[PDB]
Amino acid sequence: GSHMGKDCIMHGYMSKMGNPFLTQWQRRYFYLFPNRLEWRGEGEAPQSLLTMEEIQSVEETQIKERKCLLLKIRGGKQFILQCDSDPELVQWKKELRDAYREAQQLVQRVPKMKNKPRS
Repeated sequence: GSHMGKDCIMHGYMSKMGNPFLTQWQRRYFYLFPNRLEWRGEGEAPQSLLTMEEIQSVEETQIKERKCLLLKIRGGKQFILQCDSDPELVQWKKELRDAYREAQQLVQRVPKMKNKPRS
């Protein structure tokens, strides 16, 4: 109620993409918001605006010691998180996890066509 919020939580360079064909990753600039999230960089596109109310579960993978991060969407899509920074992604996740979590717990009380005018 107009007291304290959190706009841009974490921003910077974040590589994410590929899944079925993990041969070459791509570094792109993203922005983890309190609900939204911008994804831009090289190439081009008509739009690149997303939120944080879909992801199914965020986690990181390892390989003998360390691999890369992961970002599975509950929509049916998947993404491979990767960065040169250990914390970066780390922090991204922390803020990300919640981003996806909150969105959930926030979209938890979702009536599947009922309304129920009291009873």
